[PDB]
Amino acid sequence: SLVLLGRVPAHPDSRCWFLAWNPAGTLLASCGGDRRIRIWGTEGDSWICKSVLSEGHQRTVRKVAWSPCGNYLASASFDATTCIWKKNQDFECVTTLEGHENEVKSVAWAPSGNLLATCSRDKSVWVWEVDEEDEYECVSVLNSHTQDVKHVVWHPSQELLASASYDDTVKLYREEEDDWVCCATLEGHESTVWSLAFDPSGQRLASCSDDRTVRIWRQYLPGNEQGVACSPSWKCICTLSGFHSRTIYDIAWCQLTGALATACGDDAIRVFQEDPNSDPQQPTFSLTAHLHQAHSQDVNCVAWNPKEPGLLASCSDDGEVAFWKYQR
Repeated sequence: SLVLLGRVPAHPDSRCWFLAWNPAGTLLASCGGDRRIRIWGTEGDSWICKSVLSEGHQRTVRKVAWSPCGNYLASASFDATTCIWKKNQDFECVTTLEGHENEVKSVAWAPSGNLLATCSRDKSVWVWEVDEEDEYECVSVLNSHTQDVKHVVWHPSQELLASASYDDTVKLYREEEDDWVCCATLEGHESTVWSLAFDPSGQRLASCSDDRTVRIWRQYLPGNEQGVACSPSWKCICTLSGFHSRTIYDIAWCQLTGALATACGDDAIRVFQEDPNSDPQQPTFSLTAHLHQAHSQDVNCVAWNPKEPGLLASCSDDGEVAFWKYQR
């Protein structure tokens, strides 16, 4: 049960590509094909536009991400740059990250606040360090993906980075002896991996794909009771198959409640819950919501509020954002 709380025309006559809540869950950033980033907050009984972020980008803003402190927003653009915006009382464009050869598809901040990752059609993930002066420098280029990189996201607490690619793989990266290495390549999807989400425990990662499945990957540390061989290892422990009629464009795993939402090319939002009597080594999930025509076109993003459990935001190719209350 997913109840509609409100709709806003966030990016009129263009795609709304992505949404991101600030850590406080008080503001929602949206971005899309009109080159603008909009910040949404409640005023009275409605979500309204508090700020419009323009004149940072000359092309589509594909994704946005907030710093763990909530003071900064990053925007990944088809103009091959990522802009950093600082919140002041309004947002100002403070920095432009240049270096990618082609369209930037995603951006994400590490939980330390000291690093961010961007990824690109140029088939790479770049790791950037921010210093005390608010200056940004590329500290590592991660080039092992062989195709267009679609998404980056960091672990909820650790300096562990995940990426998803048109090459059908998910990769994990960490810092080892003063340099960033790919510590896992997760194979199993049969087509493009569009998005990723870590679970509340941080021990698992969900991926979604053009192959119309969600895969659940679990981290196994050396000496695990399950006997997963290590040289941590990641293994697929669940595939949610046969539940999506079209490409799955986005996945969101609620850090508060563990509810797993998906955004699909059939215009529907679905929510799944892990079965609390299932074996955690071979878990099962139940479909708990299936909202047909959630939007009038493809759903590109779902994002759970990090402070209000069950509050879900979604957006669509039709330019709209919707707010929902999930009744479990």
